Amino acid sequence: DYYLFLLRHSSLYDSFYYSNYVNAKLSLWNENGKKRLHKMFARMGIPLSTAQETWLYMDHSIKRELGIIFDKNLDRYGLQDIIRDGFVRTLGYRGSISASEFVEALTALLEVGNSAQKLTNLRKRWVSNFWLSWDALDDRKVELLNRGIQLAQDLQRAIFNTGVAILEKKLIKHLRIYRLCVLQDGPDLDLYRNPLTLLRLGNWLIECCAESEDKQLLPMVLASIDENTDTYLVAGLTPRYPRGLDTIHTKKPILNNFSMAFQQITAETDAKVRIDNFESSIIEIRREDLSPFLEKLTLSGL
Amino acid sequence: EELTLESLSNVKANSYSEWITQPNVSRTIARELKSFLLEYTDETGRSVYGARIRTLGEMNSESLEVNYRHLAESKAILALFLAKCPEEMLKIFDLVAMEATELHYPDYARIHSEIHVRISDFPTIYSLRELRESNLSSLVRVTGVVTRRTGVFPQLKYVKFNCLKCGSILGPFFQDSNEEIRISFCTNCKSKGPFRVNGEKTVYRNYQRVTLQEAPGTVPPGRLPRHREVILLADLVDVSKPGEEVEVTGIYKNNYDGNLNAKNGFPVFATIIEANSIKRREGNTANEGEEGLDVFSWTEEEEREFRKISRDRGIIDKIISSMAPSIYGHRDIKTAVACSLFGGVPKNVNGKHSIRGDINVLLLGDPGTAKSQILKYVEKTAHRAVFATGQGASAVGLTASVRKDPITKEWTLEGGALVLADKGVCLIDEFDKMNDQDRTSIHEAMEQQSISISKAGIVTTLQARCSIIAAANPNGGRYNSTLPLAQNVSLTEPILSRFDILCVVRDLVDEEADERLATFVVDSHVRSHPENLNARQRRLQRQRKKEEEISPIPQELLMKYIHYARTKIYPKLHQMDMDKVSRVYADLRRESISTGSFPITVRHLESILRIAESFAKMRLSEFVSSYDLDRAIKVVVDSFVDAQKVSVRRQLRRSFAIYTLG
Amino acid sequence: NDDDNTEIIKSFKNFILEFRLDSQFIYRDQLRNNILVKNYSLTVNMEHLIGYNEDIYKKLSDEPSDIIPLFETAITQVAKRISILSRAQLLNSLPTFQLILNSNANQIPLRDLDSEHVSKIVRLSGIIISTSVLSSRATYLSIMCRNCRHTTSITINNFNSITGNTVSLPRSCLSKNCGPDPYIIIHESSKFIDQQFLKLQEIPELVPVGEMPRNLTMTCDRYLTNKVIPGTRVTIVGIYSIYNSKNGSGVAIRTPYIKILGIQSDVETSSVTMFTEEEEEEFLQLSRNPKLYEILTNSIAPSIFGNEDIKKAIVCLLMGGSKKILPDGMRLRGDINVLLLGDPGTAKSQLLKFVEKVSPIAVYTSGKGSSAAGLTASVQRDPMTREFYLEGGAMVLADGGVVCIDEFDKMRDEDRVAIHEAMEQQTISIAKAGITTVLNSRT
DNA sequence: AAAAAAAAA
Ligand SMILES: Nc1ncnc2c1ncn2[C@@H]1O[C@H](COP(=O)(O)OP(=O)(O)OP(=O)(O)O)[C@@H](O)[C@H]1O
Ligand SMILES: Nc1ncnc2c1ncn2[C@@H]1O[C@H](COP(=O)(O)OP(=O)(O)OP(=O)(O)O)[C@@H](O)[C@H]1O
Ligand SMILES: [Mg+2]
Ligand SMILES: [Zn+2]
Ligand SMILES: [Zn+2]
Repeated sequence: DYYLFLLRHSSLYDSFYYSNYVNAKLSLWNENGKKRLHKMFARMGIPLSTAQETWLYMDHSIKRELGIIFDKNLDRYGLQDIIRDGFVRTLGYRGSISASEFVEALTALLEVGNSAQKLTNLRKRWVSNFWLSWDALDDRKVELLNRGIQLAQDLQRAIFNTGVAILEKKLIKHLRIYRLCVLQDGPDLDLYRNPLTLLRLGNWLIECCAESEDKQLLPMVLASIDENTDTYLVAGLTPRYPRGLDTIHTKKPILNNFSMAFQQITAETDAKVRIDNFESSIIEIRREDLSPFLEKLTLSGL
Repeated sequence: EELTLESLSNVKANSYSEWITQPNVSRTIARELKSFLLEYTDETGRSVYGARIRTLGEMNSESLEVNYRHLAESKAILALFLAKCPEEMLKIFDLVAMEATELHYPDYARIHSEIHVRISDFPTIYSLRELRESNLSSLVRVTGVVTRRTGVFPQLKYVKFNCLKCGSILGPFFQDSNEEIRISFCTNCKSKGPFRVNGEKTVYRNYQRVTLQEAPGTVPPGRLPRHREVILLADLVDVSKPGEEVEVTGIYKNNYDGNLNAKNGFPVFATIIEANSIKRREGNTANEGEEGLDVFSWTEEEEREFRKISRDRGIIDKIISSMAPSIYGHRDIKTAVACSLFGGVPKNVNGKHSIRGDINVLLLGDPGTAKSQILKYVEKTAHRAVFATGQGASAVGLTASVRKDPITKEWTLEGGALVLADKGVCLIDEFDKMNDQDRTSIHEAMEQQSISISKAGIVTTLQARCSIIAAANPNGGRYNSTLPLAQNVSLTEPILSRFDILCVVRDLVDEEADERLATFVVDSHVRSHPENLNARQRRLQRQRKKEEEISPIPQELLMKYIHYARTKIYPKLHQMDMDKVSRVYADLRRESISTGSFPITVRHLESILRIAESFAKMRLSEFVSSYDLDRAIKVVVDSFVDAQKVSVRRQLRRSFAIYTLG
Repeated sequence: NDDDNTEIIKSFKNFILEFRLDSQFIYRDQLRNNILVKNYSLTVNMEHLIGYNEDIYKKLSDEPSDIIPLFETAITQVAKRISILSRAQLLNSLPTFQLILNSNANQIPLRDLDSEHVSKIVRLSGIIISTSVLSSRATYLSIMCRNCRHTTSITINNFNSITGNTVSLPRSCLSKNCGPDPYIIIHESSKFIDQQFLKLQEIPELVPVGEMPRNLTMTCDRYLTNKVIPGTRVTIVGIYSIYNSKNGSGVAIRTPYIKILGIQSDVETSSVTMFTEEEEEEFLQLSRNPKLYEILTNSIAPSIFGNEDIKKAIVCLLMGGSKKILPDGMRLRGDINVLLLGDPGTAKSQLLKFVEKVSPIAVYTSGKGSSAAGLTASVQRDPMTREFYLEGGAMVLADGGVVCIDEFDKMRDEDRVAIHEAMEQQTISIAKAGITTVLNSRT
C-alpha cells in the first residue's frame, strides 16, 4: 500500500492530489506543483481522463501494472518513500478495505456527525459523535462507514483549502524561538472548534514546513476563533523530522514543553484561561488576553 | 550510402513524388529532419521544439506546431519538398515527430498511437479566385468564411476484408477520405468473388466537412462569392464555427464526378481542400506583431516573465498607461476600459443563486473625443470581439435567430452576434440612434447572461457571457452641464441601471490643454510616417523602438498577459470592510433620486465588488487586498460625482471625501 | 464455439443462484416478486457483479452486444427453473427476460464522445426533447415456403453489434428445385415486441464556449419504453454503436446512435401515488408540523432578503387550487396567477428561475423572444410525405405545471391576445389547414 | 399548397 488518501475509494488523481506527503514534496499549493503532477502522469503513461475515474471502474491492465509503473517512474522525483506494506481486510463480496482508510473514516466520523451552556452542548455533541463512531465498528453496518468516508473526503478538501490560503498569505510569523500563526478571519472557521480537526490542520502545516530547505526546528503555535464565545483555542505542536530519514538521528522523539509553559504562566498570572482538555497542550484563552500571554510565553524560559 | 544533404539538390527520377519515396533518400530525409527538430535553437539559445514537446505531453494534445520559416531559413530544400509534395513528406514528418515525442516520454504510445504535425504559416497566400491548375497536389493557404458545417461522423482507417470464395483475409488497407477501396483480383487466388468487411478488427477516425465562401472584405464589390468544400480529419473537429472567418492551410486535390460531367458535357473534375491547419481571423485583423496559429498562447518562459513582472509596485498604473498609447488624456476612460476587459468572477451559491461577473461601460460625451478609436482598440485587444453600430443591427441579429434549412427543410437555430460575444466583449457604437425595439432585446444579455428562445415549437435557452461597451451622444450633440442626466439622454432607468461604470466626457476651452493636445497629435502624425543580419528583425527592432516611446510594455506581451490573467487567476474576497462599503452604499442611496435624478440600486454594490475583483486580477493575485477596494470605491464615487449639475458638484465632492481618503 | 456460450451462461446462472450477502439471496427473491406481478425483467447492480468475479465484468466490458443475450437467456432459464414444476416431464408463455443495468461510473459529456467509444458501455446525462411513436419488432417469425411449401421458424434477437445482423431468407430450400428465396412470412402465429425512439440534447450549462447544443438519437424497447416525457432531465446507461444508412455526403459514413440499457429520472414518472411507505409516513409527519407554513415560506429563495408576501403568494401558486366539475358540464378553473409589476433592481427575475427550478414541471421563457404561433401550437409539414401535423409549443409543454414569463410588457400586442382563452378556459382551439382539434393546457 | 419568421417600406 501507499501513503495515499483513500486510494481504493477515490480516483487515483484525487489520491495523488490530496496525499499530504506528495503535497509537501511537490508544492501543490501553487501552479508549478500541478504542472509537475501532470508531468508525473504523462511520464507514467496513464491517461488523465482514465486516471480521473473511480477505482472500481479503472482499467484492469493498469490496475495490475500499477506496482511496476510506480517502481519504474517514481525514482526520479524523490517519491520512492511512498511505498509500504499494509493490511487488507476482505469479508464476503462487499469488497476490500485497508487499515489506513478505516482509521481515516473513523477519525472523520468522530469529527463530524449527527458561554458555559454552549461549551457543554459542544462537549455533549462530541460524546454523541463518539458513541456513533463506536456503533459504526460492527460489520453489520456499512452505511455508517460510507458516510464516514465521504465526510473524510470533505474534511480533507476543507483542510487543503484553508492551508493553501494560509501558505500564500504567509501568515506564519517567524520569531526567534517558535513560529506563530493565528486564524483571525476566513470561511468555514466553525469547523476548527474540534481539537482533532485543528491537529489535522497543524499536522499538514508541520509536514509542509518540514519539507523545506530551512534548517531550523522550531515549535509551531496555532490559534483559532469562535465568535459566539469570543475565545481563542490555542494548540501547541512539536516539530517533526522528514519521514525519509535514518534511525541514527532518532535518539529520542521531540518533547513537548508547551503544557509546562502554559501551566507555569497560568500559575504566575491571573489569565482567564480554562485548561481542562485531556491533552495538556490544548488550552482555551481569551481574545483580549492572548497577546500579553503570548508575550509572556516569549519572555519565559521554554 | 552517401546520406548527405547536398545529394538532395539534384533529382534523378522524373518527378518529386516518385523520387521522395525512394528508400535511400527517405532515410536521409528522416535523419536530417530529426537533427533539425532536435537541434534547432531560438534567438535566446534554446531548443524551442523541446519546450513544444514538453507542453504537448502536459496537455496530451494531438498536434505539434512546426514554424514554417524555421524550416525555410535552415534546410530550405526540405521546405521546398514539403511545399510541392506534401503527402510524401508529412508521413515521414509524423514518424520522426512520434520518435522525438517518445524520446522525452517513453511508453507515451499508450495515450495515443500517432501524432499529427501542423504547419504554422506558409509564405505564399492565395484567395479563392486565384486558383489554377498548376497549384495542385501542393499546399495552399485560403482565407474564407464558414457557412454550413455538416457534423461529426466516424470513418474507417484500416480496412480489412474477408473473401469467402477462398477464405482469404486481406491485409490492412488505407482510405483517403474521398475514395472507395477497390481491389480487382483479390490476392493470390487471383479471382473476383463474394467478400465482406468483418469490421470487428478495425480502427476509426472522425471527419467533418464544411462549406467555405469568400470573405466579403476581399471579394470585389458587386460580385458573387466562390464556394469550396473543406474536409477536416481528426483533431480538427469543431475547431471552426459557423459565421467565423478563418484561414486554412491545406492540400488541393481533384477527383472524378458523374453528374458534373453529365450537366457540363466535358470531363470536368470536382475539387476539395483537405485542411491541415486552421487559424481564426475574426475581428483582430492586425496580423503582423507575431507569428503562429494562435497569438493568444504562451510558452513557459513567457509565463515566467508574466510572474516576474506581475509583482512590481504600481503595475496597475503601468497597465493603465500602456493602453492606447496614442490617445492623450482620458485617464478615467482607460481605467474603466481596463476594468471592463479584465472582468470579474461569476458566483454560484449552492447551485441555486447566480451572480454576474462582468462589467458594462457606457460612454457619453461631445463629438471629436476619440470614442470610436478607443472602441476599435478594444476590438483589436480582446480575444473575442464583435462590432455593431447604430441602425446597422437588428434585435434578432444580436440575439440568436430562427431559420429554415433549405436542404432538410425544418426549423433550426442560427447563432446571433451575442453568441459570438460569449467569453468576450460586444462593442456598440451610436447607441442613442439605435431603435428602441433593437435596444430592448439585450436586457437578459447584460443582466441574466442567458438567451431564451420560444419560437416555431423550439424552446431552448442559450448562454451568453458577454460584456457590452457602448458609446453615444447626448441630446443636441453636446452636454449641458447645468442639466440633470435625466434631461440629457432619452434612456430610462432599466437600461441605465445595468451599466456599472458611466463616463461623461466634456469638451471645454483651455489655452494650454489645447497646445499640449496639438503637440501630442503632431508628434503622433510624424511618428507614424511610412518613410521612417536579417532585414526582418531589423524592421522588428525598428517597430520596437517606435513603440517603446509611448508604450511602457510591448503590445503582444500585454495581449498574452490579458489572456493568461483571464484564464488562470481567480481572486478571492475574504477581508473586506463590511461597514465601510455598507455605509457608502447607504450614502449613495441617499442623495440620488431623493435630490437628483441618477438611479442607484443594489447592482452598483456588486459593481463595486466586481471592480475590486478586477483590480485584484490586475496583479495576478488570488486574494483581494485593501488597496484594490480603495481604488474601486474611488472610481465608483468619482463616476457618480462627475455626473451632477455644476451647482452641487463641489458640495458633493467635499462631502464624499471621507471614504476615499486614502 | 457453442461450448464457450454454455460456459458463460453457466457462469451467469451460478452468479445469480449463488449471490447472497448475510442471509438473503436477493436476486432470486427479486425474480420471484417480478414473476408474481408479470414483470419479466431483472436489475443487475454493477458493483455486485464486479465483486463476485472480475472475469465476467471484463468480458461484459469487452464485447457487450455479444455477451448480453447470453445473460438474458440465462435469466429466463433460471426463471423457468425456479417457477415451473417439471411434473416428471403446456403454456410456457415466458418470453426472453429483459436485462436492466445500473452503475456509478464517471459521466461522459455528449461532445466528448468520439471514435474510441464505439461498442462500449457509457453513462451520460441530457434533456429529453421529443419522443417518437411506438413501433413493432418481430422476435419469432413463422416462415412458409411456396414451391416445396414447408414450415420454418426464425428466432431473432434485438442486439446487433453490426449494421446488418439480419438473416433475411436462407439461400436454397431445406432438404425439389425451388427458387433462391421462395419464402413468405406468416403474420399470424408470430411474436412482436415494442420499440421507441428518443432525442437527447446537451445540458445547457456544459455547452462549450460560443457553440450550439448538439442532439443525439436513442432507441429503447420493451419495458424501457413510455417512461420519459419531453422536458425531463435523465441519466442514461447504454451502448454507443453505429448504423449505416444506405438511403442516405462523404464516403463510408456511419451515423452513430445510443441503445438504451437503463434510465434514471429525478421525477421517477410519479406524476397515481407510487411513493414508498416510509416516504408517505415522512410526508404525513411533515404535514403534522405546527409551523410548516413558516418553514416553507423561509425555504423559498433563501438568498433573497426582505420579500415576504411575494413568497407567500409563490407558495400558494405552486400548491394550486382545487379543480371542480358540474352536472351540466361547466368547468371551473383551478389555478392561481401572480403578476410582479415593480421597479427595477427589486430581484424580480431571480425569483422566476427559482420557481422554475422548484416546480416539477416548469418552463422559463421571455416575452421578447416569443411568438403567438410559437407558444400554443405550430403547424408543421413532413418534408418526406408532405402532410400537415401539429407540433406543440411552450405552453403545452408545461401543462400541469407553471410557466415563467419575464418582460411581459415587451411582448407584441398581436401575440398577447392568444393567451386569453388559453387561461380563461385552459383549452386552445386550432382551425388550420382543415385541422379542427381542441387541445388541453392547464397551467 | 399552406403556415411562420424577417427586413424594408
Ligand atoms: N487625445 C485625443 N483626443 C481626441 N481625439 C484625438 C486625440 N488624439 C488624436 N485624436 C484624433 O481625433 C479624432 C477623434 O476620432 P473620432 O472623430 O472618431 O471621435 P468621436 O468623437 O469618438 O467620433 P464619433 O462619435 O462621431 O464617432 C481621431 O481622428 C483621432 O486620431
Ligand atoms: N432583496 C434582494 N436581496 C438580495 N439581492 C437582491 C435583492 N434585490 C435585488 N438583488 C440583487 O439585484 C441583482 C439584480 O436583480 P434582478 O436582475 O433579479 O432584478 P429585477 O428586479 O428582476 O430587474 P429588472 O427589472 O431590471 O429586470 C441581483 O444580483 C440580486 O442579487
Ligand atoms: Mg429581469
Ligand atoms: Zn484465393
Ligand atoms: Zn423444399
